[PDB]
Amino acid sequence: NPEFFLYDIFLKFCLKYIDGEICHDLFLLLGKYNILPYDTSNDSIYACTNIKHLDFINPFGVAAGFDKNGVCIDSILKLGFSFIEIGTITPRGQTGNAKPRIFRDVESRSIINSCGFNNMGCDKVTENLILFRKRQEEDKLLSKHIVGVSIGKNKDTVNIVDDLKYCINKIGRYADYIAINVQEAGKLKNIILSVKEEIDNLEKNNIMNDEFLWFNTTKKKPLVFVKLAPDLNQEQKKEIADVLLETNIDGMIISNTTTQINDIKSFENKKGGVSGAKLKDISTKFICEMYNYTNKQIPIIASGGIFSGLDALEKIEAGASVCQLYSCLVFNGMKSAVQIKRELNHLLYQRGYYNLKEAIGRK
Ligand SMILES: Cc1cc2nc3c(=O)[nH]c(=O)nc-3n(C[C@H](O)[C@H](O)[C@H](O)COP(=O)(O)O)c2cc1C
Ligand SMILES: Cc1cc(N[C@H]2CCc3ccc(Br)cc3C2)n2nc(C(C)(F)F)nc2n1
Ligand SMILES: CCCCCCCCCCCC[N+](C)(C)[O-]
Ligand SMILES: O=C(O)c1cc(=O)[nH]c(=O)[nH]1
Repeated sequence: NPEFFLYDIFLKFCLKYIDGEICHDLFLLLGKYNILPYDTSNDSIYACTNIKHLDFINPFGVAAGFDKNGVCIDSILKLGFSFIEIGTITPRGQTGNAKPRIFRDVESRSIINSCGFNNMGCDKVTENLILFRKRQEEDKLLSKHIVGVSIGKNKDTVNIVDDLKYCINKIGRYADYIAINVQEAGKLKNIILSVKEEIDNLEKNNIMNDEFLWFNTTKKKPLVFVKLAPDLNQEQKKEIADVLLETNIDGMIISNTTTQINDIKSFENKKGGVSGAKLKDISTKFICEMYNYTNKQIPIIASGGIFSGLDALEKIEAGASVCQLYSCLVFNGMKSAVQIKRELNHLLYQRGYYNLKEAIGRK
């Protein structure tokens, strides 16, 4: 379509000449003004998926760090994504590290960043999410679309559990799921359990029925996911895997950015974590490991170097039930969701899968 094509041209221009974070904020602004294209197509009923009772109309969403402050949830979802993870948010606002703090490498389709958890803080973002939830009631294209919220600690926190607790008390009512982003097995167990308790306490301390308590999509309490970084050793992964089973966690997001990459020349003297195509193989391997160490009792959300339908099926066959995009949107533009959904549908057919669910963990 011409709407997608025109923006993809503008994107490639922007990619060549303009600073990354400036580009990002610009396009976010365009989304806020609601002048980005829509994908109004019906998603294949065979590519639908779920994390327990949380149902996704298709297997592609947008990862955390893209719309940190939830300023244009509508427009991003309407590009064809089934869900978005806003945040990571913190209890108080943070400016993050010094700019410029994000850099791309087009030929390797990789990104490096050291943002330092810049965000408007839980109060403001909660206000933004509420406004979205009200629009969602009115907007036909937002029905059954999921919004998760990634929460983290402040830069100089007094207590991590209390930081996450503050966020949950503020924004939990409006979230379909919560992503814990922070890592010793002992500390993690405490963190995970406190989060579950505080979510359960929202149900308790309210006199309203669920239909009027959970102002979200599921009309139930938010699930609890945890997001893991790829830079762990095997003993660390096994220990974590146990805690996630002990705590009965609803899902795990595999994975965040890596520091193990150094063969990107333009990133030679650059500081931060890498994402994009170079993270793909590392991330896929991580999924297989945690899918095994866990005995497949914890659903997985895939993240890392997913650009194509082919890339998607790898993550799924490794154990993932859903996929998150970020770098793809930077390098492929507005068509990312429309394209990847089409490719995965073709692939699931040619490979002789009846539906997507059948392909999870096959390899
Ligand atoms: C600029 C930037 C900001 C990010 N911010 C967050 C964040 O706030 N919270 C989080 O969990 N992950 C964050 N991430 C990691 C992404 O959510 C994602 O896990 C990672 O980029 C791998 O996906 P990709 O290879 O498709 O880009 C960020 C990544 C980038 C590049
Ligand atoms: C040219 C261009 C663009 C870009 N993001 C865009 C992607 C496409 C898109 C679509 C809808 C909405 Br709403 C928002 C955005 C943000 N980025 N992001 C970075 C980085 C590495 F994060 F800095 N560089 C970029 N360069
Ligand atoms: C030279 C500028 C290139 C961008 C093209 C701008 C026109 C796009 C119009 C999209 C319509 C938005 N929508 C779907 C909400 O109507
Ligand atoms: O905000 C950031 O700097 C950030 C957070 C995160 O979780 N992952 C990442 O790569 N960057």
